[PDB]
Amino acid sequence: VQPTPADHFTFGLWTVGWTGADPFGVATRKNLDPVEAVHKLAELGAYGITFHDNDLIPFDATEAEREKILGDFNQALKDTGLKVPMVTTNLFSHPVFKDGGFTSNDRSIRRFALAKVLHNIDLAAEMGAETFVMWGGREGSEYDGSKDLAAALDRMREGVDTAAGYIKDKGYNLRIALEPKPNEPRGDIFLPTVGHGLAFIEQLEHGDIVGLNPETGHEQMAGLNFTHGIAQALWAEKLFHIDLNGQRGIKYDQDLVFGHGDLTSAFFTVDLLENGFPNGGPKYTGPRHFDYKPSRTDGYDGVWDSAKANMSMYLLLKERALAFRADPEVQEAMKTSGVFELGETTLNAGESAADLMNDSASFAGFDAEAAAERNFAFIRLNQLAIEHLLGSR
Amino acid sequence: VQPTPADHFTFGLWTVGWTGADPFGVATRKNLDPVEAVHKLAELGAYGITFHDNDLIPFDATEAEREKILGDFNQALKDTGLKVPMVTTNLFSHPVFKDGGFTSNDRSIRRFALAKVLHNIDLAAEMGAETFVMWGGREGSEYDGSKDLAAALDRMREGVDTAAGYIKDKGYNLRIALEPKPNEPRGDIFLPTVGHGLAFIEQLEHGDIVGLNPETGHEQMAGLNFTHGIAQALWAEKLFHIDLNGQRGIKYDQDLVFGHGDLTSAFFTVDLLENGFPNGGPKYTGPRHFDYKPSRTDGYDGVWDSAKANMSMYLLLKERALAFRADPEVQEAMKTSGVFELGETTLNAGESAADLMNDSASFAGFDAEAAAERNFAFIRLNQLAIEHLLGSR
Amino acid sequence: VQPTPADHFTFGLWTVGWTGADPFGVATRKNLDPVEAVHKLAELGAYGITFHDNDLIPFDATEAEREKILGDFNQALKDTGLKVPMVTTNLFSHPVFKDGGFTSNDRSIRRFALAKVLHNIDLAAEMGAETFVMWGGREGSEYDGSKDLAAALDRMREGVDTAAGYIKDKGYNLRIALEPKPNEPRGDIFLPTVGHGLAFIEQLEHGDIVGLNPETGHEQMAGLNFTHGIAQALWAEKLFHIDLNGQRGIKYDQDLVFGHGDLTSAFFTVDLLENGFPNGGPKYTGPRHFDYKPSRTDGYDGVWDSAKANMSMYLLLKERALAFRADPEVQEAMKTSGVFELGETTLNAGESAADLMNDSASFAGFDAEAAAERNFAFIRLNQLAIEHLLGSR
Amino acid sequence: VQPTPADHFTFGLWTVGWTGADPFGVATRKNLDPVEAVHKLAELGAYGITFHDNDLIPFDATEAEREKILGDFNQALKDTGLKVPMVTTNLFSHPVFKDGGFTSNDRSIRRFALAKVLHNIDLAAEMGAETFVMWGGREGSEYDGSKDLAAALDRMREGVDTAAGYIKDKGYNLRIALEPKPNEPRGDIFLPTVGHGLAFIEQLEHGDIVGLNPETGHEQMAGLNFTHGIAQALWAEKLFHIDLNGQRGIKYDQDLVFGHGDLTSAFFTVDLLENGFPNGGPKYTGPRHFDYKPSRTDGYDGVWDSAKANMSMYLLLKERALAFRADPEVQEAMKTSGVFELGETTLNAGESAADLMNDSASFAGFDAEAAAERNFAFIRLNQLAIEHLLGSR
Ligand SMILES: [Al+3]
Ligand SMILES: [Al+3]
Ligand SMILES: [Al+3]
Ligand SMILES: [Al+3]
Repeated sequence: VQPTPADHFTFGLWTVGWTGADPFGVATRKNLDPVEAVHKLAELGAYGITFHDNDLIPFDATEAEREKILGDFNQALKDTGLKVPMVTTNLFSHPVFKDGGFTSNDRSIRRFALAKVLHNIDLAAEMGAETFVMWGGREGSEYDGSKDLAAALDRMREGVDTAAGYIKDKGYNLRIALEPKPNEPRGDIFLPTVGHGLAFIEQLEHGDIVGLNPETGHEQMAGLNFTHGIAQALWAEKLFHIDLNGQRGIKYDQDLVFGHGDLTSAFFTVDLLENGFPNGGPKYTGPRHFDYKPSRTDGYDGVWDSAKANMSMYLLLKERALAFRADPEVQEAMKTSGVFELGETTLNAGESAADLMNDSASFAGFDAEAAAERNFAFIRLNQLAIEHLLGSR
Repeated sequence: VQPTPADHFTFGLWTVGWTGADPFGVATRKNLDPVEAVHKLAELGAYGITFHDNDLIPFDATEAEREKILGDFNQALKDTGLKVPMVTTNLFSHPVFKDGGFTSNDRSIRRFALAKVLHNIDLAAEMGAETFVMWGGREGSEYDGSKDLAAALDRMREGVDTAAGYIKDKGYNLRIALEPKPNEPRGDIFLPTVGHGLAFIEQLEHGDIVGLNPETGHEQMAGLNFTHGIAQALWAEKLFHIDLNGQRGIKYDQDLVFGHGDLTSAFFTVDLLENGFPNGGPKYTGPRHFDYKPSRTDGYDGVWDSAKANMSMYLLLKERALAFRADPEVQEAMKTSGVFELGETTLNAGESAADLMNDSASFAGFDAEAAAERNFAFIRLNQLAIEHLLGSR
Repeated sequence: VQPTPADHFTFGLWTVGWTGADPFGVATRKNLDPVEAVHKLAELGAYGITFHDNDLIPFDATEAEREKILGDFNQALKDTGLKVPMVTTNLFSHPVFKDGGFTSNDRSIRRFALAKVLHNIDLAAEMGAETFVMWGGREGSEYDGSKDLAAALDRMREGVDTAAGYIKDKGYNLRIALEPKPNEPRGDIFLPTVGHGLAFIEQLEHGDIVGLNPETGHEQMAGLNFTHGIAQALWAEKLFHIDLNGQRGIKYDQDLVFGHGDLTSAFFTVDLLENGFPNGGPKYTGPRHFDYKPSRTDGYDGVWDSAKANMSMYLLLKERALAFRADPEVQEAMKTSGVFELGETTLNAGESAADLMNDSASFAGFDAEAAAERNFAFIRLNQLAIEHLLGSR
Repeated sequence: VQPTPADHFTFGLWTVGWTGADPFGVATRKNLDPVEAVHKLAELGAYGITFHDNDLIPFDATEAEREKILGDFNQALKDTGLKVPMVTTNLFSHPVFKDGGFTSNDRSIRRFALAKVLHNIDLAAEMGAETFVMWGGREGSEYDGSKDLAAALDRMREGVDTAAGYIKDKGYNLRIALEPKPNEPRGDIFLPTVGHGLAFIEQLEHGDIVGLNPETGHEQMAGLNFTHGIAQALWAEKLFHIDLNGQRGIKYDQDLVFGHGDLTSAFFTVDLLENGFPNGGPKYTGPRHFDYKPSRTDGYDGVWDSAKANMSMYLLLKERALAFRADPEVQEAMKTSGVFELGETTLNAGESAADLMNDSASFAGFDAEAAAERNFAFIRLNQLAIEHLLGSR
């Protein structure tokens, strides 16, 4: 398994560029130059690279420096052919965003954050990004009395709808993807899980161009099923982008390589992205974006090892996932457990609530005790998946 | 603090009626007769009682027995004046619901579950319930390959929309409230948090009459902020009912008395239900339903102690919450932290995205470093709330 | 992968006999005859069977019944060749044990629990068991003021020391294994994790014959690394028994098949059991016991499938973990990362504290920034391990 | 509530000196001069101050600088009267400690870490500290194959025993306190909880002078009951120090003010520290040390407010916990629940195992169903405690 650009593997500049400062220590690696990052990613088989405005252009850079940076960055894209499919804004590192960007209690920080986003959409358009991600990492609180909870959501809506109207107004070919996170850096973040994010989009004026950017480790921090969560987003037509990594449990965000966290969950994630639904339905066709960090204990050889590892993990899982579904023993196990039977409507074509109510066979003369003897054989069906995962079938 | 019917304290028949069988042992108390339950609740100052169809009428009861039970149950309501504000269906105890009601892989169980719900709506209407709760406790899986995740949500939609159309069709004055739960009894339940529940309602044909029934302990099982979660439901106009109890951490569901779990969170929950939002907005006007279980170590004196305790806890918190907001030191602390400033729109009346972009004062000439020096004083504001909670101010 | 009695797979009678009742619903399966379990387990490759006194002999059994039941069970054992390596006592099911056995607040109850345990030591002795397990499931509290925590540990000690002294006195070849568990059925359980279990053993008069019985799921219920916990028990030579199962996060105890929870963790537990420590150390040589529950969704084919799945899972992980450590590339990766270097003593032979502080090479002239450049290459070692787990190497 | 030096409130220099940098953003506050901290802490009622060698003396400090800094700090101490009860070492910040100090895989690094600790014992000795804390923050792994777990505990033991022997050898009046932590900065940390800390002490050659330094938040990070964990440390006479702060669940370490996390748990920790065990037992008599961080949202008034809030929180809980145990109703409730009864030995004076099994009253003729009727009334005791906490009694 060697990745190729058709695999659609994209990586953020901040992933491989992560130098190692954590909350208990300083950087263990030297800064990575962005041009070197592009050359190196391209050589590993990456299709694209993504970034945050301040990942490339310093917060204080002059207009001269911005243009110098962009010129060399664009030259490296040209030299390699790496695309830039998603752009995002840093609304969390500088001290001004300590209470948030869009939901900052201070009004002058809310306008500064939103103006920073609007300018960044212009850069997104210019780079040819299809997706603009919004991760509201400082939107939230440590204490419950800190915020007017209704005002926080009106202010979040205002920012997202202003940005959305702006795209529509300039006719940029871009969609906004919100990225939910339960906590860290705030004690509680607004729109904590896939569900809150999706619910919030339905209250928006320009909801039609706003979708989601779920991250594996983020839903796992609330102990949620990531395949269940992305299935709902997909079902709603709202899975616009995805961030893949590993998390081992509810604890700080680890950002491990995809597959180095909950492996069985990683397998079924890949089955849903690659294979879709057993009875048919929607499919995710976007880039497979790795949002992780190379462990601070490792040197630059480990940084490129880790980038490679993300792509290998995905291709090994993909392989096992295609052999699993293709397996006739598996298809028959699925049929026994009622996987395809769930696809049939409960009601008959034209049957009404009254009809079903008044159908003695479905209720009054129904044998509940006979119906309960059914062996769904979910254990055996799970054993078949693990055996394909273990490369034993 | 003595509760009165105007307090709107409702209790489920299964709460006080919980006999003590848990996963590791049998019942430690004798069955509680439902007529005795009504008489006793009414005497404690409860306004209403709620139940599950099989809490009152056995699954196997004949038509004769159903009518006998209802006649005595209605007589006790009459004798005491307790209302019945919410009715729900048991779609989880009998062995036929082992894979779920509405999302059961077996089609004949899906029709049986839905017919059971339709008949129960008819009883809800007859009792004068305003709300019909749907807790899909067996909808989900232990293993990821068990279900077609898109089919599971189409089947969930079908059941809820059939039930919704049925109410609309008979002109019952009822709303459906969905009750999200992350896990237990299933390893993963569909619509795990407030957010998934709200997102799901926007995909429904008859969404207009479907809202939520959040439970304190349920959101706390995913480590979520219950006040944040109910704030979003309220903001969306979807908080139709609420279940109050205590949970101490991510572990099995405890169902403790309200206030016996996360006390500081209980305080702010009460502040939101009683006081609403600091800048004004929506308010929750429904019943304050206690969904808990009296600890199995205690006898029937403890059962009535626990019921009383729920109402006392709420009234003590209420008191502290009204004194907290009324306090001029607190109102000034709030003003300093920007609680009211969050209420102001980011944009000026008529300002456009372009206008804000091109306003040098909000971006190009903005002093980010000056703006970052603001002491939001969130610590001090939190210390004032705890001091009111501790009854020291 | 075909298990043979040489593998030492032991099963509890309660595992495959679990009937399917949980907190939200009734049993989905009929009771399992003990004779049948013995015969079925012997035909799958099991080595032995374990039980709780009440799994076999009802609480209320008359003497005649006890003899009968035991006659039936010993016959089965004689007929099949199964061993009985561990025997345990139920101090959790009867309503009298609602506050614990040993740490019950009621003294008369404490005395009955210990009496119930002493009698069970005789039985364990008679069955030829090597290990006697103590799972204090009801020892704990829901509320912090319910117990005097110093007196609960004194009471616990009294119980365990009385049982240990009695073993020594009777000259039985039995060791006690304490089984830690953090919560469920109680809100908080005493001796919640392997460390708390080991700490307590050191305060016991007869701690020489007292050790641990860690269970996979229990440790994962507190979010701890099961492999690290059994390494500490092994290290102190206190790993007397082990309970293998699966758990998919911090939630209710799932009791899934071994390997059906966290797969990589399972993989590394099998490497520790089979391969021991990279530098040498104690090795675990007891039964590999599965304490799980066949999902309640599955009927009786599922029950024997799930029993089988345990042993298959173990044998597949073992194949992989043996291949993993035998690989030259893996051994090279381990050397590079300093796995072997960890085994060298920090100090030199007869080097003292004063000798080392004084040594300029070690401190005063130690080049900290050049030392910090070492690429530990832990990511690459982890990728190598996963690739062996997926059977791609 | 005004703290006085008699209260023994100690603060780390790093607590109020925390600058606000975290994993997603830069410092929000300027560095705090050590002299100022000392003077500010003395004016608020602090009793003492603690530090890490590098909080005070930079890593690269020349000798002249070290003398200067120490001259400045001892002057402050002399001027204010503050004590220095605990001194600790930073084995986590420099990039050389990326794999740990004591359990680093690199031997040269292990030797530097121990050398760095030995030198710091001299300094601790010179400052007049009673306790020397060891927080092994980088001891652990992200991945399961990174370490030989038996060799990591040998390496740890070597380090701690070398330090302990050296103390004994120099005749210093210092005790070592090990500080357990489950995760962060590493994915898994060695000796993760109070039980694991206590277990390890028992395998040490000089364990007589080695004890624990439990922190509130750390134990809550694994979801454990902090009050139960310090009761076990107390019970074994191993509670040498304590770190008080707040944590709002299983997530990143928050370091909130003491009482700003789980309030009821805090309440019961203060009852244990102040009131001791209901039946008598050891009492904790050391410093009440706050290891927290002023939220990064707050400016310097917030910093002194947060320092103040710690001591106010402690004094309010103490007032309440003293009132709680003095209440006649509460004492009556405790008797009823068997709190005092737990303290009576299970066996009778000179009663043996054989004596008890033989006793018909205790076993053979014990009426288990009548015993089971006892109403323990734990809910009512809990309601009583909360009412004292809320100041309504
Ligand atoms: Al991301
Ligand atoms: Al409920
Ligand atoms: Al077990
Ligand atoms: Al500390």
